[PDB]
Amino acid sequence: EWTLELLEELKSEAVRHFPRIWLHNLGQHIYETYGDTWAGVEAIIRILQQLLFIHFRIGCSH
Amino acid sequence: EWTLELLEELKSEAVRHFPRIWLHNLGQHIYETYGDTWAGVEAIIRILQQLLFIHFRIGCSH
Amino acid sequence: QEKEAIERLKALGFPESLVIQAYFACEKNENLAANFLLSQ
Amino acid sequence: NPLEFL
Ligand SMILES: [Zn+2]
Ligand SMILES: [Zn+2]
Repeated sequence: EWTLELLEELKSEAVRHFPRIWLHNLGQHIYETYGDTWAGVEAIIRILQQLLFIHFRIGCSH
Repeated sequence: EWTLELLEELKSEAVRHFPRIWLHNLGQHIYETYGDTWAGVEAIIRILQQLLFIHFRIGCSH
Repeated sequence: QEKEAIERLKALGFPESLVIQAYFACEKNENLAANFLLSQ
Repeated sequence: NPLEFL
């Protein structure tokens, strides 16, 4: 449950920085690796977090 | 488990942008409000994320 | 075996340190890391 | 020690 509010907070930030084409490819990775199981939601959270930090050190042009 | 890995990533990033004693004092305040329960970990994760996001939106000079 | 993936990723024209970070943040996924790097 | 930063 708490995982869902966290996931919603990551996504709001993520869509400001990542193109829709990349988020679609992320969803495709999560589906093939995890299906629609809850482990997939936790992976998405972890991936978006690390990628956002990697994105900011590179330089956010937004 | 996964929650602790998530928090360790946040703590590593956060310490690059905010003074360590001040983050540490935030942690003591959360400890006073939640004890050793997982709700304390879950609150600080949300707080550290939101602090990082507003920091990057303001402008990270680091 | 996975050093091959990061070398292909570097051959896209990207610094090694960034490539390693993205490749592991994208779990095992070379193509997802590539699409991430090319989106920057 | 998860809430500590030292
Ligand atoms: Zn950005
Ligand atoms: Zn900063």
